[PDB]
Amino acid sequence: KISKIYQIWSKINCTNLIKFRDIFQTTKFGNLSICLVFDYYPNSLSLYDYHFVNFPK
Amino acid sequence: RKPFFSVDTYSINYDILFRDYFANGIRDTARREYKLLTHDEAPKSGTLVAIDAEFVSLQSELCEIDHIRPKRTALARISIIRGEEGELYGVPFVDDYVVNTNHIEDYLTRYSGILPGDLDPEKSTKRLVRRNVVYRKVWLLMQLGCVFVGHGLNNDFKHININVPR
Repeated sequence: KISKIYQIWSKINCTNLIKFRDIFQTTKFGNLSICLVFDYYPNSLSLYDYHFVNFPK
Repeated sequence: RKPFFSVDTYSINYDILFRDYFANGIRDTARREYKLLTHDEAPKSGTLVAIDAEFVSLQSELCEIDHIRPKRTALARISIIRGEEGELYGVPFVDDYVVNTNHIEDYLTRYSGILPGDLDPEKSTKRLVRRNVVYRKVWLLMQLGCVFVGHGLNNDFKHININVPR
């Protein structure tokens, strides 16, 4: 099913859907953790951030 | 152009087999004990003794299979008994727990059932170290022709790092 998810999102291709890069279950935080990666975009906000949560409105 | 030589060509001490030497000194759990060898029961060639070691793992690892180093064990307990028919048939001569310095990850009580008995003031055993004592003991019993019966001994000898022959 991990490979099946790799199929279901490695083929998932759009613009506003930021592209699935890869996933991995590590043991590095102390615990086990299924860490996934995507593409960093600078200065990530919501619209509610862009107006209401964060300055300015 | 010089040749190699063995210690089988030499004359080896054996008396550490015929005595105890342990820096615990508590020596409790005085059961049918790790009874000391004498030279009437001196070891022979072709003879058999039984042996069982209990281990603990001491290593943290990673996922390692996903399409910090992979875990390995160390020794925790050793019980080597006279498998020959006699008055000490099955009576141990080794029941020694490990003088272990650093931290031990797993107690492995589901695999080993240690108390943990590797305490120095709380020995309840001959808490004895391998460094040249009992490793020499097992090595000499390998050397003299004393075969080692028991269960699953192959990977046991691997984790010992002894290479007992066929």
